Amino acid sequence: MQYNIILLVDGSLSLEQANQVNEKQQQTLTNVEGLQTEYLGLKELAYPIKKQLSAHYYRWKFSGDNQSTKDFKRTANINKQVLRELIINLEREYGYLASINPKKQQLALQKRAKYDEIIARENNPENPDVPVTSGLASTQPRLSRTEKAQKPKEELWDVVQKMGNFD
Amino acid sequence: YCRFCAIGQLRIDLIDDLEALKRFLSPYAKINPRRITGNCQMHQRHVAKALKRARYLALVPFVKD
Amino acid sequence: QIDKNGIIKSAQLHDKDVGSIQVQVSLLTSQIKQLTDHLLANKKDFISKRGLYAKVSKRKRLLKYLKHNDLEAYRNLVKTLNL
Amino acid sequence: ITTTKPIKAHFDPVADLLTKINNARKAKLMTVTTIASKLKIAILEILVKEGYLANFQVLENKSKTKRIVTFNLKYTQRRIPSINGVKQISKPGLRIYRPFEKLPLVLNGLGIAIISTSDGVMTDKVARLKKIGGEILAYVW
RNA sequence: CAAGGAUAGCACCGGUGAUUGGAGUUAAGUCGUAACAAGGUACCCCUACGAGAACGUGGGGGUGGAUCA
RNA sequence: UAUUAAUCUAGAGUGUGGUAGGGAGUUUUGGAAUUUCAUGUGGAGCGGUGAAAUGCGUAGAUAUAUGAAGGAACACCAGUGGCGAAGGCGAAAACUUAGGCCAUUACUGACGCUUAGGCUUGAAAGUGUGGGGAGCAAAUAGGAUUAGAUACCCUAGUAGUCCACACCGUAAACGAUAGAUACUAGCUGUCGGGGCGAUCCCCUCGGUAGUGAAGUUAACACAUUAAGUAUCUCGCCUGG
Repeated sequence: MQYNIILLVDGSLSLEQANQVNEKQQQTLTNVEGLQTEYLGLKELAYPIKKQLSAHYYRWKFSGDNQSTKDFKRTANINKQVLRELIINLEREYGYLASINPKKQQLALQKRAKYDEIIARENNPENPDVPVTSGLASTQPRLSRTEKAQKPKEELWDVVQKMGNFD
Repeated sequence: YCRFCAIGQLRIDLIDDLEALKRFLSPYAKINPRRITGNCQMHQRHVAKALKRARYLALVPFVKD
Repeated sequence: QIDKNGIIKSAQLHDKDVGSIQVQVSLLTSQIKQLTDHLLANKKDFISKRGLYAKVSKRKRLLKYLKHNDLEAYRNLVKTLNL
Repeated sequence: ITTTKPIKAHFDPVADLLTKINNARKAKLMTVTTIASKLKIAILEILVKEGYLANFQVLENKSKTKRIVTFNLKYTQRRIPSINGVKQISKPGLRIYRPFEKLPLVLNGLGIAIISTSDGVMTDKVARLKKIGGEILAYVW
C-alpha cells in the first residue's frame, strides 16, 4: 500500500552518488515503486555514530505490495549505503484521512495564533476562543412517542409539601 | 504544543518536524512527558513514536554526542 | 480485515441481507482459513486460536438456533474445511 | 417516552421490569420504560385498576412493528411511591405451578398476588372465586 | 447336564509388620528471636539453592505496608 | 414456557464511513553499554561497610582513546492515557493478525448467557538437548559486628543465566472481587471517535481516578467507575 520512506545514507558522501545507490536500494522492492525523484537535501547526524559526524537525507514516496517492503528493510539496513529505512504505513499509529483535508483553514488560523505576533493581542497559546455552537452529528436517537394515553395521572410536583398551620 | 492538534490530522510522521520537536525535547536529548509536550493523548503517542524513530533514525541522539 | 464486502453482498439469503446467519458464518470460515494459514506459518499465535474457537462455536450455536428458528436456512455452510 | 438507552431484550420481561421498578424506587425515578410485552401491558393495566399505578402508554419508534411500553410508577406529589416492594414466585428457570387448592392469602391477605393461569393474568383472590389455580408470577402490595 | 473339583500366568478384596514421617497432646526442657517495630530486612505469594533451624537466598508477581501531598 | 409458517428488530454481530491505541504472532536494523584484545601512555595505588578486611597492582595495575568484538537487552519516551481473553502491552520500523470506539434510519429474525465434556494460552523461577556464557549470581569460599551473625555488611565466585527445541503451569494471576443479560442521580476533568468550532470552551457515545444522595453494609466503606437491583450458569465454604 502507501509507503513513504525516510533514508539515512552512510556517513558523509556526495549527494548524487547516494541518490543513485538509494535508487538501487529501492530496486530491491519487487513492485513497490512509482517513486517521485526528490530528496531532503543535506542534513547531518547530530551525533557521531562512531566516526560518522554527518549524513544526507532523502525521501522516497511510492506504493506497492506491502509484504515486499520487509526485504527492503533487510537490504537497505544491511548494505552499507543506507543506515535507516524509516517506513510509513497504517501499522504505525495512523490518523490519516482523504476527506479531513478541509481543515487547513484551522492550519492557517493556528499558524497565525500559535503565538500572537501583535502588541494589541498577546493571548496565551492555550486559551479558549468560544464561538461555540456544539455540533454533534452523532446521537443514536430513537423517536419514541405515545399513541395510547390511558389512565390520566401524572407526577410533576413530586416535591414534598406538609406541616400546615401550627400553633 | 504541537500545531498538528491545532489543525486536525489525527496523526504525525517524521517529515523533519524537528523545530516543534525542539519544543517537546529538552536540549538534553531526552523526551519530556505529556505535560511539557502539550499533546492531548493521540498526538502525544504520535510525537512519542516520532521521537523514538528519530532516535533510531539518528535525527536525535539517545544520549551520546 | 480479510473480507468485509465479498460474501455478505454477493450472497443474498433472503430478499436483501447486510448481516445474517449464513453470510456471517461464511465470512467467519473465510477468516478461519486465513487464521489457520497464519498460525501454521507462525505457530506461537494464541489470540487467533481463542478467536477461532469463539468464532466456530458461535457459528455452531447460530446453526443450532436456526434449526428450529427457520425451516431450512442453514444448509449452505455447516461443515469445516481444514483437512 | 423512553428514559434513555432503549432497553434491549432481557432474559425475561418481568426481571427487567423489576430492575426498573427498584431503580425507580431507589434513585428518585418516576417514569420508567420496558421492552414490549403483552404480559407487561396486562400487569400494568391490572395495577392501574388496582389503584397503585399511574399512567401507562405503549410507545413506538419511527416504525410501528417494534414497540415498548412506558409507565409512571405512581408517585404522590409528596415524594412517596405507591409500590414499596415486589417479589417473584415464578422464575424463568423454575415456573412454580400452584393449583386452585394452593392459593393462600398474601402474607396476611393485605397484599396482591398475580397468576398466569389460562389467558392473561388474574389475581389469586379472584382466581380462587373461579376455582382457578395456575403458575403464580409475583407478590406485590 | 448338573452340585462339587485341579494343574500353570494373571486378576479382586480384607488384614498386617521390622522401622518410619506428620497431626494432637507435657506451668516449666532446649538454638536464635527469623516474624509481629519499616522486628530493624517493609512484608507476603510462586518458584530455585543451602545452613541445625527460624529462615535466608535468585528471579518474577502482589499491598493485605511508612514518613507523606 | 419450548415453541409452528411468518415473524417485530430494540440485541449477537454484520452492509458501510470515520476511527484511536506501548494489543499482539512475524521479520529487520540503529543507538550505544559492557568488558576485553592490537596500540601506547603512567607513576603507586585498587576493594569496601558503622569502621575494615577478604580480595587485586610495578613483570606497569587505575585510568586512557580510537580500531575490532561476544552475549545481552533497549535511560527518556510512561499520562483524571489507551490498547488489552488473563498472564500483559514502550529504541524504532514494517508483514500479518486481533480487539475495538463512534456512527449506519440495516439485515438472518432475536439466531444468545454460563459452562459437564473438549480446546487454548499462561508472569516467573528452573530442567534434558545443541550452542552461547557478555554480565551478575546463589550455595556460598574468605573476610566485619557478633554471645550466634548462620539473616542483614564487603570482595572472589560457579550452579544458575542466556538463544531455540521439548518440559515447565504455578504467582499477592488480584479488582483480596468468575462471569453474561437488563436497568438505575450527578460532578471536577480527561481520553478515542462524530464532531460546529486556531487548538478551544462545548458536547454524543464508550473509557479513564475520585466523588456523594438513594441503595448497600458486622464495620471497613462501596455508590450508576456499587460491596446497587433483578435474570441464567460454572467454582467454593459450613468453627479452627
